[PDB]
Amino acid sequence: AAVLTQTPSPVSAAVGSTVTINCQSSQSVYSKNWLSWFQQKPGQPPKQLIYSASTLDSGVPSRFSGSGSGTQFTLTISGVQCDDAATYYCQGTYGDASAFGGGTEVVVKGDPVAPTVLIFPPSADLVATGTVTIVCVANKYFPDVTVTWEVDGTTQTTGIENSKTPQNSADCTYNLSSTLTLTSTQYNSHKEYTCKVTQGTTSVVQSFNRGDC
Amino acid sequence: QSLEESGGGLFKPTDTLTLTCTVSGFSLSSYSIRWVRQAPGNGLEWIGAIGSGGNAYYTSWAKSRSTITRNTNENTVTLKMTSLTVADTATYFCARGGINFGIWGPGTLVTVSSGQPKAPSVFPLAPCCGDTPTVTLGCLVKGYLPEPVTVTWNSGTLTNGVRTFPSVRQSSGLYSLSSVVSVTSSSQPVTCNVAHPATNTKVDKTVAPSTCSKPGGSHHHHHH
Amino acid sequence: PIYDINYYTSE
Repeated sequence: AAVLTQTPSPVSAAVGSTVTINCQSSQSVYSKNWLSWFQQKPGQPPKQLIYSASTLDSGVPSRFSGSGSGTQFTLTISGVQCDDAATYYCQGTYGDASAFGGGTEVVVKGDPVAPTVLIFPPSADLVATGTVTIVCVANKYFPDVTVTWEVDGTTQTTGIENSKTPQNSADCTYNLSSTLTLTSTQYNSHKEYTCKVTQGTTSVVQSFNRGDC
Repeated sequence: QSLEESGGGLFKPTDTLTLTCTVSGFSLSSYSIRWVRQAPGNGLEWIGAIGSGGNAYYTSWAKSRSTITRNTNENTVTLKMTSLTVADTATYFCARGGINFGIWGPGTLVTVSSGQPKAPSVFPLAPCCGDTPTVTLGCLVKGYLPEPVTVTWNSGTLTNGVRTFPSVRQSSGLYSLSSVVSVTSSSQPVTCNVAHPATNTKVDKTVAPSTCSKPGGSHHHHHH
Repeated sequence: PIYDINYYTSE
């Protein structure tokens, strides 16, 4: 029944600062040093960074260091980079089980970038299905944005779904998809479709008129 | 030294899950094999393991409805878990134990749902006709169950600046996502290659550079 | 030999 408890999530860290993630085991890990650290980025499998408490796995950057023994362990990230945005897990092994900590998400604050915006009308073949989806993308931005949809200038409330890519390994930026779903009848009843992406006081807009496509 | 999970896909509540971990390049007689799962958007959890001598270990919630066995001649380890609930929905990994715990399988997605399987429909994403013509093009992948789909571009030769968004589950229980890629206005056609392993469905779509008709080729879509 | 010594005692 050994349990591992880590630094609460999330950890917000400016590029170049030093991150510390702490991990405490309710019982000593086997032989004091059966403790690994794992890195995971959304949509990818976990990768071991550290095993035996302090041994760097092959190819892992010198930025990472594991320390500790028994019940108390630390992972540090020296001069944290955008590539280090991820969730980190400690993993202990005992006499008759293994376990993982709850994970600590590290969100890396890099240099701000305004989004660009693309909008994509439904193909003829999508309109023919009876249900239209209109796709907006907000590209390469930081910090976070909000998105609205306008139909003939009127802001929508329902039929909107958003999905965000994880932080970019080079520049810390996000990408966002936003979709508006309507019936083909509803779609054909309006002219102008607008995706508006707001980042603080700045807005970027991209539009199409149905009849132009 | 590698592992591969199989047996994932869509299951109904009350069904039994049977995952096989197939190992290569090391002996089961020298290593433990651990099973770990991860619910969508959540943490890693150890389910149980089998040791180098073939005895199993289980977490408290798993013990009474899980069995972990192995076949040393066939290089497999099997996880059997009865009485699936939707909360068992997760990626399931097998991994090679020992102080160096770095070798995992790629994972297999298990979806527990009362919904019926559905293969994705794919639709091209191109800018609305009418502006001056690099361009970003895409495919919308919608109406599928269970996860995952795979999406490549030009059979995987086109990877720079591909953005494939996380899936979103709709109220229907179905999933959708889009993939976009940026290409130079004067480069060859781009095709998204979508696969849905659960239904063995493949869908490829070549994406036009805009919704405008070209003068040449076929003209199967007129305005109405 | 084995690598899962965590699960075993000598005696």
